[PDB]
Amino acid sequence: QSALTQPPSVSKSLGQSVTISCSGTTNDIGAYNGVSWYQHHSDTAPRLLIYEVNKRPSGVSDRFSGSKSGNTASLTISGLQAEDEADYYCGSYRSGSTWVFGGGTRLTVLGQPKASPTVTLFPPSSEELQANKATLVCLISDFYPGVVKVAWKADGSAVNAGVETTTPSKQSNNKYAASSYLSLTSDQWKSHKSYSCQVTHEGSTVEKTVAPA
Amino acid sequence: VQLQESGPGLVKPSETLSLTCAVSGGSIGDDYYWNWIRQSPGKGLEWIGSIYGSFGGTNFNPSLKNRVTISMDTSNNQVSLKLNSVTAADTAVYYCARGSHSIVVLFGYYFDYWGQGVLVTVSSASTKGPSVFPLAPESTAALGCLVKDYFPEPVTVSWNSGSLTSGVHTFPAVLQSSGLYSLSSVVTVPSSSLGTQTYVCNVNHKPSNTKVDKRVEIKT
Repeated sequence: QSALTQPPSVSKSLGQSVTISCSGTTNDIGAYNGVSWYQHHSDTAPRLLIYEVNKRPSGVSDRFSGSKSGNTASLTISGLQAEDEADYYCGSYRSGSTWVFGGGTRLTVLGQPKASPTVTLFPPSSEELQANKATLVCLISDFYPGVVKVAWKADGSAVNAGVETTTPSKQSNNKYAASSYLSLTSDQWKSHKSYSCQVTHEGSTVEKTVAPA
Repeated sequence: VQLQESGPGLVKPSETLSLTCAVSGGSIGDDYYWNWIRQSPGKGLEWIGSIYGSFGGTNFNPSLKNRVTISMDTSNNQVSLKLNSVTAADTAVYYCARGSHSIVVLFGYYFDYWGQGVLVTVSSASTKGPSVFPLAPESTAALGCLVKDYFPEPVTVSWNSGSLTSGVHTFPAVLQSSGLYSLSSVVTVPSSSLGTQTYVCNVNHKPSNTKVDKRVEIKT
């Protein structure tokens, strides 16, 4: 029942140091020196950083250190790198022989260079068109910060439906990716002279166009 | 040294999620906790329970103790999990993880070795294999495969049977209001190699037991 409370999000700049707290109870963090910390990147297994409050496994740099005071534990990360953007979870054994993970803290590393999106737009394949469908695919890559707005146009005019866009997700190079799909019929696709994918990122827009002819 | 989760990636509401954790390079019967932990956006990391290798002692997350079973098969070095009466709230990537420890009543335990995790989607909707379409491709060329309207996740996409890994980028799937997913994988290649190199996306949707190797043509 009782959670280990972490701030959901925390921000600190490159090179700086950050401290992430984890507030537990007298029955876990207060009862044992059994606090551990885990790094979790997108599409990766959670990674043990700290165990028994302040011990590091081999292969975890000394930039990570842990401490506890009363019922609160803390993870400090010094020399913040882009690579450090991830979710960080504390966790502790709990009297009664259960184990509880904190809610996790998403770390954003500030001071990083803006990366404008690479936008690739595909028209429907001829195979899909033979199936009387036309899906336009807008692929958006290598952007940071990971916030975009995707809009579509037909004959230079705003498309109001048929759009489904993904949430930005982290790439292994720490930048973000996203994608957007305009789902039409073949007849609809042929009904306009052109279609556009417009990706807005940090106030600026990259637009790609395809034409049925 | 290694943990490998397996089990049905799609489970219907009210049915039982069952997973197995194949452990390699260490006996399940040794002095370790073997743990099930799940991960979802909505619930972060959640410890589900653990079984202690040396005597079989189990301990469970009190929030779902009422419907969790954990056992081990010393014979084939497997640890298993059953979670029943499952709902969409149990959709998650499920991990097997080893709990190492010193003196537990002083230092608890912690998870040093994890499996890869297995996605389990709890849904009443039917499995659907994807339709795969070429995305035909100026100094560099983007070509790809649209993997359209499948359910559930995941889909894996390699290129040329894995011999092509450089410049490969497989995008997270979109989830449409139809309840169906679409994803795209594209490989960015030198345009000079479009004449010399065949490009095949290898699409694997294990949930529908479907593989598609799609040759990506340069169209006319």
